[PDB]
Parts: sequence; C-alpha cells; structure tokens
Amino acid sequence: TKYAEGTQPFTVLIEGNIGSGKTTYLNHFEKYKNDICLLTEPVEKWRNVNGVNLLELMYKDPKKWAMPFQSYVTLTMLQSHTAPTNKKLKIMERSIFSARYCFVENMRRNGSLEQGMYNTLEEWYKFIEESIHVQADLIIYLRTSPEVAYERIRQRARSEESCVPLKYLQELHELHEDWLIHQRRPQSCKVLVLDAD
Amino acid sequence: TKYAEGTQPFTVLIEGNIGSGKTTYLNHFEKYKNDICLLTEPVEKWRNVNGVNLLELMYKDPKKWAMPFQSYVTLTMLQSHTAPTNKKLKIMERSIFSARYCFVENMRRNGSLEQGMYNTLEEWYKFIEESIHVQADLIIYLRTSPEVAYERIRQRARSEESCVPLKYLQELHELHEDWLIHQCKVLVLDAD
Repeated sequence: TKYAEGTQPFTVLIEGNIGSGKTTYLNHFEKYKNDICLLTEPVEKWRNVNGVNLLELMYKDPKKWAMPFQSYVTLTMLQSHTAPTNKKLKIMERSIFSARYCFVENMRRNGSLEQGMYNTLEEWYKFIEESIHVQADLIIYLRTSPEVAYERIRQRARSEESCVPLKYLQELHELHEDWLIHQRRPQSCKVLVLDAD
Repeated sequence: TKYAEGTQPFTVLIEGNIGSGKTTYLNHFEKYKNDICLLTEPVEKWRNVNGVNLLELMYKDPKKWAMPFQSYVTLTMLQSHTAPTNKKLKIMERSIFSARYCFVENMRRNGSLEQGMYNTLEEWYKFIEESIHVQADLIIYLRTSPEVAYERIRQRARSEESCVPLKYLQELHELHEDWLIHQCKVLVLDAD
C-alpha cells in the first residue's frame, strides 16, 4: 500500500554532524555513478526555491524560517528517498531521519521552533511513516568530535553554516550519538561507525 | 503506484466560502452515517494539535502562523482524502484543493505568506499530486455572496473566524468563483 514500496534497492544512508566530512567521503563514490545511485544532500534545492534561499534565511533568522525551511527539507528528503532507480545500490547523504531526530529536535530545544511549529512537523513525520516507504538498510555514521568538526567548518569558504557556534555542533553531536550509538530512537537497521579524525 | 490508489469510493467534495452554511448543509447527511462516509472539516484537529490551537494563532497573528497552520491543514486534508472505507459513497467538507487554490493563494496575496513560505507549500502540493491519489468525483459548490456570508458569521457563535473582515470574504469569494465557475463536474447550489 505505501508509496514507493518495493521500488527501491539496497540503501545506505551517510549520517554525520555538520563538518564531519560527508561531502568529502561521498566524492570517493563519484566514479561509480554507473552502478550506484548517488544522491547528495539537496543543499542546492534548499538554496534556491524559486529564488528564495531558505537555508540562508533559516540561519540568519531561525525563529522565523526554521519551520518553513525544515518542512522543505523533509520534502526534499522524501523526494530522494523515493526517486525511482535501475541501480542495485543507493547511497544518500543524510536522510529523513537525521532531519527529524537531530535537526528538528534540536531546533525545538533551542527555541527556534515553537511548540505549534514543532508539532506540525511531527504530525507530518508521523503521517509520512505510516504511508510512505523509506528504504534504509545500512547507515554509515561519520563520527567526529564537535571540536574537530568546528575546525573543519572554519577551514572552508564562508558558507551559511559557517557561523554556527561550537555550542550548536555539540547539541547536534549529542543528538546523533543518542540516535546512532545509544540507540535511543525508533531507528532499526545496522549502523557502521567510522572514526573520521 | 500512488498511495491509496483504487482504495476509495465515489467522492463528493462540499466547497464554499466561510459562512456559506456548509456545516448546516452537512447535518442533513448525518442520518446516513451507515451507508455514507461523512467527513467534516477537521477543525477539531486544527484547534488542538497536542494542545496548541493553530487556528486561533493563525487568525491572531497571520504573518507568523499561516505557514505552519496551512501546512497542517494540508496534512489533515490528506488524512481525510485517504482514510480507508467500506462505504460506497464518501462526502468531505472542503478538500486539499480549496486549501491550495483559495486559502493558501489568498494568504500569499495579502502578505500573510511570504514568497519563501508560499513556495514551500506549493512544492508539497506539487509532490502530493504526483504521488498521492485524491479521489474527487463531484464538487457541490455552495455559492453565496460575501455579504450574506458575512451576516451569517455574525449571527453564529463567535469563533476565531469572527474577527474576519468583509474584505477577506470577498477575496475568498472571487477565488472560489475563479476555481469553480471561471475554469470534474461542479454542481452549483444557490445558498441564499
């Protein structure tokens, strides 16, 4: 019954904090484009929604734009999770789960999402899980320490994420740990932890 | 492939402006509960989302709450449009379409939804149409004039929808007219 059910191959989700070197890690799979469906984080869509840069707006004014931004993230994630494909392996940078369990959760805690906004997002996630099929067979967790991650961001061209405080990266780190190490979260499927230092 | 495809009976959508007497019109179907799937507008859900009243918040502060509220409306509409059922006929108060074509569209125009917010909503609507099945066989349009509708709202039990200006109901009226008269089958009824 679920949308896109049984239309998806073996799927690997690349998880990790901001600045854990996910983009770098995924470049290594570039040359396998022919046999591997390789979907990077849809940052591009988020940067340009018919001209509006939601990502910049979210970072510049979280109390106003987190809700629409995250709602859009969720959608783009679903578009990735369900895009049809010939290939026998699929690899996604981040997932609907990291969006729900880390980023939205953290934006609730630091006041960016108000209860009414958070609840709306959660109702969507609840509906999505009952009615849309999300293939997830293996997660590769690029585990790093907040400080190493902070450093990596600092060594890169000024982006929109560049101003996030070390405090934010700590909050996010603990949330990934809760989900993928302390298994504190519905997620079922195997996690392969890699030390990215 | 689409979710809830071929799992839905003949469906009638009751459309009409706020205060066009849709609730009244639907009470007439009450006694047919046994053979008719009868789904009223999920106002109740919108009033209470784990304790948050999104409807009140939207009316009190549109620039802040329209986006989340409308996002929620869309979801509750999908929940209704896809709820499974035995019955051979289904009747829904309002629909995902009225939400998209009238209310969201109007909220864009009067500045309540900024372009970033509006586009987010539209992207969802686009996704929804390509991937979820929305059964709609007949629309009953309860057509009325803004003024009759406004008077109506005034008599009734003061809600959140009280404070609304006649200007708003005019905007909404024209939007329904554009959708339902000026380009499935529409059955127009004069509700005056």
